[PDB]
Amino acid sequence: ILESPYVMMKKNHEMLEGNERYEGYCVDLAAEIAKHCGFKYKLTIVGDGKYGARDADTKIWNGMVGELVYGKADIAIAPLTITLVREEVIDFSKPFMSLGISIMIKKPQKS
Amino acid sequence: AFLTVERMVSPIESAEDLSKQTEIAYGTLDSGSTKEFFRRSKIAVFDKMWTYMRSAEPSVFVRTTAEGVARVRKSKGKYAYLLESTMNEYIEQRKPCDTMKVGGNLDSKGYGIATPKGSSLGTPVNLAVLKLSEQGVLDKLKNKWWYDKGECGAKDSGSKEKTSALSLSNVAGVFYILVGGLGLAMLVALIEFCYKSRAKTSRRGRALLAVALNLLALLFATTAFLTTYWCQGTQRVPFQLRRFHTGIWYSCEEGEKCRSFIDLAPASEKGVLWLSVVSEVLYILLLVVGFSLMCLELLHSSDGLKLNAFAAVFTVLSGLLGMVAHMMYTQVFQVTVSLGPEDWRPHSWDYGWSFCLAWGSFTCCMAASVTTLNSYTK
Amino acid sequence: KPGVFSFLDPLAYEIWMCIVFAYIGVSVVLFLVSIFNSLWFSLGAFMQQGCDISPRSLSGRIVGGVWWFFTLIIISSYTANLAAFLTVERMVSPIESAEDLSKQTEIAYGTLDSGSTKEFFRRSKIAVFDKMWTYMRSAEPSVFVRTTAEGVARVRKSKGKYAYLLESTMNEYIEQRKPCDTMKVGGNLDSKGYGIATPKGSSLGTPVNLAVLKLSEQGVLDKLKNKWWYDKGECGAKDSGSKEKTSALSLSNVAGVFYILVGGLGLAMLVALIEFCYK
Amino acid sequence: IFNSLWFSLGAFMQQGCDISPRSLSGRIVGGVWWFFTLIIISSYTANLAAFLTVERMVSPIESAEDLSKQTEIAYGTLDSGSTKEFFRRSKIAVFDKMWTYMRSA
Amino acid sequence: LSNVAGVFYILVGGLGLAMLVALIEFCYK
Ligand SMILES: C[C@H]1CC[C@]2(OC1)O[C@H]1[C@H](O)[C@@H]3[C@H]4CC[C@@H]5C[C@H](O[C@H]6O[C@@H](CO)[C@H](O[C@H]7O[C@@H](CO)[C@H](O)[C@@H](O[C@H]8OC[C@H](O)[C@@H](O)[C@@H]8O)[C@@H]7O[C@H]7O[C@@H](CO)[C@H](O)[C@@H](O[C@H]8O[C@@H](CO)[C@H](O)[C@@H](O)[C@@H]8O)[C@@H]7O)[C@@H](O)[C@@H]6O)[C@@H](O)C[C@@]5(C)[C@@H]4CC[C@@]3(C)[C@@H]1[C@@H]2C
Ligand SMILES: O=c1[nH]c2cc(C(F)(F)F)c(N3CCOCC3)cc2n(CP(=O)(O)O)c1=O
Ligand SMILES: O=c1[nH]c2cc(C(F)(F)F)c(N3CCOCC3)cc2n(CP(=O)(O)O)c1=O
Ligand SMILES: O=c1[nH]c2cc(C(F)(F)F)c(N3CCOCC3)cc2n(CP(=O)(O)O)c1=O
Repeated sequence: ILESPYVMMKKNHEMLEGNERYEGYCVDLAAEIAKHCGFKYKLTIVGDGKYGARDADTKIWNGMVGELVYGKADIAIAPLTITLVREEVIDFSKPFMSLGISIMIKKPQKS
Repeated sequence: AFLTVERMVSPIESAEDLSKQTEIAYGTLDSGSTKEFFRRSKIAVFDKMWTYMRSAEPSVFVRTTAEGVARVRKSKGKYAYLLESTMNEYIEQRKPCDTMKVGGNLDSKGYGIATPKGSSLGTPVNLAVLKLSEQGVLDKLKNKWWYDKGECGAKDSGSKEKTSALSLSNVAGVFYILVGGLGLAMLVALIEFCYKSRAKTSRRGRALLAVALNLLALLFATTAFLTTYWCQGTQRVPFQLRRFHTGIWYSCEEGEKCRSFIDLAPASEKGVLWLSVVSEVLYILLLVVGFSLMCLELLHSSDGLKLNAFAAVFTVLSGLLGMVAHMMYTQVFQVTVSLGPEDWRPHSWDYGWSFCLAWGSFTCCMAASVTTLNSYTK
Repeated sequence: KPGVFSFLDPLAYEIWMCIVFAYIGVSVVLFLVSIFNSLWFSLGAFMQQGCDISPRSLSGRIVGGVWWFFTLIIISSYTANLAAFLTVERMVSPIESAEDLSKQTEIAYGTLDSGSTKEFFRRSKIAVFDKMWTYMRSAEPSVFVRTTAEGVARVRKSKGKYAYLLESTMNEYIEQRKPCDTMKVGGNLDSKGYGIATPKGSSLGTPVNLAVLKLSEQGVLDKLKNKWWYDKGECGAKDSGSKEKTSALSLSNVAGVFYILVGGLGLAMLVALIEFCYK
Repeated sequence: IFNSLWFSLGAFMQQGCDISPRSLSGRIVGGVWWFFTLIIISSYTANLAAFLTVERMVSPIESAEDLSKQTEIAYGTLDSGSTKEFFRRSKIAVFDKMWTYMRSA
Repeated sequence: LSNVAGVFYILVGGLGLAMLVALIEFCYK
């Protein structure tokens, strides 16, 4: 999914092609897995813009998980939060980035 | 009392402060796992925060994340926002950089590489995560994509001085009256070098000016006797907008309209207002006593200074009762704002325009006095 | 420990210079009334001690009034700021990040003499962590302690000028244990995770892995973290954070004015003896 | 020695004295001790202001939640009885923390 | 301002009491 600073567009993405058009934190990670596991890769943006939630009515995964479960996608290198119900259908690796809910407030003003 | 309470206030760090305070609001996105987290959490701090946010009117829940960015920025620190810490790093790097991340994480969540279940790639990719995290190349890219991409500093976050002392800029508004009093005095010294150098019209022409300043002192007395509007009384509700333009006695409201609304509550304040009318009338009457004795000087210009010495008594006793009367009304007008003036309170609370004028009536009563005792020296 | 420069706290160092700069700009004006004499008559208008030259009703009365009005403002403001320091008393920590330890050298810092943490700085390629390891391999005497409790006591005995690097969850717990004279500052230097391990290929491995994502989802782990770090913690933080109700003035604060007291006297004794030779 | 003993009281705190050693070394001697004494007294004001405020800042405790909040004033029950048993049994976190304190007291 | 206002009545009241003193001492002379 196009998220800063994980997957971003180039200023000259029209001057680039394919995987070159994309940039960010997860984009450099995609090079390192290819350096580790030896494969060519295709960075694809998710169509619906969803992270891969589950429906409650159809119980159909949308998003990246629906691209992973239904054979549309080969792998995901993306800010995907590891939950219980997501591991029920696919397999995460170990987490590369621990995080949590944080408090954004204003900075103390210089007046 | 200022500098202590200013230093007594601690910035909030933990979310337990948000369960403790209520002045700074706080919210999450209107849909997502983060809002779901407080909805689900059983910890009493997180439950109380969710109890607040479900009772938060107006709604702290924003629709986009950038809406939560701007709503913190526009509310000026009295609205907080809860978001993902790695994104909270990056937005703090993005300019204007007027927000910041405080405290630790509220929970533990992890981004991890996902494969379809049963794929052959899943195991060496999982080993690749434990390789790159071991070598810190992820942290090197975290330094890249948050701090080599960060607009506001990489280490400049630690450049904000923590609890330092009183600023020089606190003492800069008195510098312009310091230097400005010096340059105004240099005009006085150079002209008095020419007043020593260029040299019945002395005692008479200054005494007629003392009569002339009392004539202006009479007119600004009558000017604030009916103020055009004492305050722009604003109750601009985004109901609808309200613009009271209330005089000193008649409370006009404004399409054009005017009413009296004289003599509000309370009764002890009424006896102050009945005493306020006394100091208004004794101000103007002792002017007229001061006019009549100076018209005897006009007959002396056609006793003398002995009655002008008696005339200087009542003109000072005029203006001092005006200094009573100027303090009778505005203290009461401060008292009426403490009542919450029944439907006509100002939010542009600002004295208007004849009260600055009847100020100058008093100094015309006293500038008449300083020159009529100058003629008393002879 | 306060002292000389610490007396000058309630008025800032730029304000100490600008109060003396605008001081001498006033005294040149009163020389035109009667530069050489009015330098002390500006000290007559410094705070108190009403001076003898009175520029009666000319412009020097205005110059003699405004600076006199200016200085009575400050000594009120200096007293009000001093009362703020003498009542609030927020003892701030000196350092937060480990980049400060790459920046300062007065407070030492170390790890255990053997372990992955010492190995981490030995391996790290980040220049801050590399400089810290460059310091610690050059640290004489050795900052590396042999047990973790030795690293606890060496911080406690060195009185703040020795820091120590350890695991943050243990750093929570030792800060809870009395005397509680140590504390944890800053965030983590890296990301490490404790995780439940099974032998490879065991049948239990998958639902146990699902059990971790269940309990972390429900915060029962955090409830036990509240249990085993804060219901087991001896020094309750906000219960211990609100404990200071102390009292009367020190003497090192006044002692910084003694050196400008005696130093102004001995400098004046040079002036009197040479003016006995200028006569 | 004979006169300036009171002119040192002229430079004691206030009351600007009549002998003025105009611009010689006595102007420096008359200035520094005068500068010295205004220090003591401004700090004496701020110390006393730090006294009476904090004296009035301290509220007497009224609830037992204060005893779960403070630790300077100790608190206990009888060594045997239903009252001690009450804190031993109570599930409210304020009363539980008080019992946690008193078993660790 | 009400805190200061209690000192205004002893301000102005000290002035009007003094004006009685000055006029009678003009007759004591
Ligand atoms: C408009 C839409 C709306 C929604 C929708 O309607 C219209 O409904 C959706 C519906 O949901 C459809 C999906 C249903 C689920 C389907 C799953 C299917 O993959 C399945 O079968 C394998 C691929 O065919 C997968 O795994 C393969 O790829 C790797 C995954 O990591 C495996 O590792 C590899 O196994 C090994 O293969 C040999 C080598 O060792 C290695 O290459 C590899 O390690 C497998 O590749 C093949 O492996 C062979 C041996 O296993 C078999 O060919 C078969 O594996 C087993 O497959 C079993 C399936 O019954 C079979 O019984 C068994 O005998 C087979 O051995 C598999 O092909 C396996 O993970 C998975 O289960 C996928 O390709 C298509 C799929 C997503 C479908 C795509 C289209 C949809 C989404 C439909 C469509 C969107
Ligand atoms: O797996 C998930 N990964 C996510 C990753 C990110 C980002 F930070 F951009 F990487 C975000 N954003 C932060 C704020 O909301 C807008 C975008 C949301 C994510 N959500 C949605 P949740 O349900 O609210 O957690 C997921 O589900
Ligand atoms: O898997 C490991 N788990 C560990 C867990 C802990 C503890 F915190 F006690 F749980 C500690 N300590 C840190 C505090 O002082 C006492 C020992 C060391 C650990 N080590 C050794 P490393 O090689 O230095 O990392 C491991 O290897
Ligand atoms: O029924 C009971 N009635 C009680 C009545 C009283 C008194 F106040 F004297 F009336 C007291 N005291 C108060 C303190 O202890 C000494 C005497 C104890 C009582 N107890 C004992 P408990 O188990 O500590 O409650 C009971 O059981």
